[PDB]
Amino acid sequence: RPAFCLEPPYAGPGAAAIIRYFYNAAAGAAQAFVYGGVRAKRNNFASAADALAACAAA
Repeated sequence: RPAFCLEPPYAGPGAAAIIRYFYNAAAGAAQAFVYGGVRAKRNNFASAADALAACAAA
């Protein structure tokens, strides 16, 4: 599990309201969050599927 998969989700300072996905390692699940459209961190994906493939590979 890459270390970045343990980051809390990071909205950033942007004013957009974009639906993105992060890997919630405690929950064992990819979950939606609101991304502001700028200053993304790595635990930020287009889909649940993308998040799982990077962070819950098995």
